[PDB]
This record gives sequence, structure tokens and C-alpha cells, in this order.
Amino acid sequence: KTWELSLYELQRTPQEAITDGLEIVVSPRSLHSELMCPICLDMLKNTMTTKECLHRFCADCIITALRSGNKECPTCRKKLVSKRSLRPDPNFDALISKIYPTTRIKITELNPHLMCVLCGGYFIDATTIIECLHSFCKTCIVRYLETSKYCPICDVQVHKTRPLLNIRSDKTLQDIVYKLVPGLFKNEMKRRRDFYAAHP
Ligand SMILES: [Zn+2]
Ligand SMILES: [Zn+2]
Ligand SMILES: [Zn+2]
Ligand SMILES: [Zn+2]
Repeated sequence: KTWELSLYELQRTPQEAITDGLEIVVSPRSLHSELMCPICLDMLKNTMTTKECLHRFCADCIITALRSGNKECPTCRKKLVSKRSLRPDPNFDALISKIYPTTRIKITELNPHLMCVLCGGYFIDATTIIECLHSFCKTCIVRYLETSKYCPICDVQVHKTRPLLNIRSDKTLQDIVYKLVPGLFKNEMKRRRDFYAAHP
């Protein structure tokens, strides 16, 4: 895939964090499409992630379907490499252990799981390194990988030559951010509209 950054993506401004503690509500019916396992229909327990498509399942659930199936992804029906294609998602389990309830949550407890260490703000076009499952903004990690072939956090090697081969868009994670953070999807889409209304 061409990781070309648009005119907006080159001059993109971070989405600043909301330090002033706001409490957001989380219903069990909402946030259901991203936190439930599409095999057991329960919330993810010991989350596993596919390197080819970034789809999350339970550790016991995905292992069951692979030993008795076509070694495909149960969601997108893409071909696996049968083994060493599944890496556990530890930072995803931490996010699950924060939001399993039906009460309201302080955003300051959720910010570590929704912020990019490269821009210092919320995730916009969340991209994930499929080797260590560390997520950043699309503009941040692509801008970053022009100079380094290693992860900004755990410092593992992304790829031997072309680091863009081992990154992938994390649509499931980005959908959690736009739903948790109020008005983020509205502000981010207006930022793009204001830019293209002044640079036609
Ligand atoms: Zn499951
Ligand atoms: Zn998949
Ligand atoms: Zn960023
Ligand atoms: Zn990493």
C-alpha cells in the first residue's frame, strides 16, 4: 500500500489531550463491535491479534478455529501463515480491564491508551506496527519511519529494509477513540474541511 500523506496530513496538527477530567459514560450495548470476540460473542479475554489484518480474538477462541479450519481469519477471510501470525495484544487487554462495565469513566484513566507518543495527542488515522502492536497516528509513524527502522517505544526492528511493509491501519482501535473522546470525530473532520476550503 502507498503510505502517501495528503496535503492535510503533511501539515496536520495534534489533537490535544483533555487533561481537565471529564467523565464519559459507557453502555454495554455501545462499543460492542470492537470489544467483543466474534467467536464467543463475549468481551475479549487474553486478546490475540492477526499480523495481516489486525483483527482481535480471544486466545482460546482463535486457536480453536485455526486447528479445525482453513487457517483463515474468521472475520475478513484472509490467508494466514498458519503460525507466528498471531501476537498477543497486551495494551489492548489493559484497555479492556478499564471499560468492561454500567458506570461513567474518567478520561484521564483512558488517555494512556488513546494517545500517540509522537504527536502528544489523540489517535488520528491509527496505524499499528504489526511486529510489536504499538499504535501511532498515520502521519506520525510514517513521518518517523523515514529516519528510523525501529519502534519509537519498545525499539524493536520494524522491518529489515522497508519499514512500511510491517505497519497496518488499525480501524478497530481508531473506532474506539472516536467513540470515547467526545467531539473528536467532529473536530478532526472539520479540521480537514477548513483546510481544503482554504487550499483548493
Ligand atoms: Zn472469544
Ligand atoms: Zn482479518
Ligand atoms: Zn500522533
Ligand atoms: Zn513497539
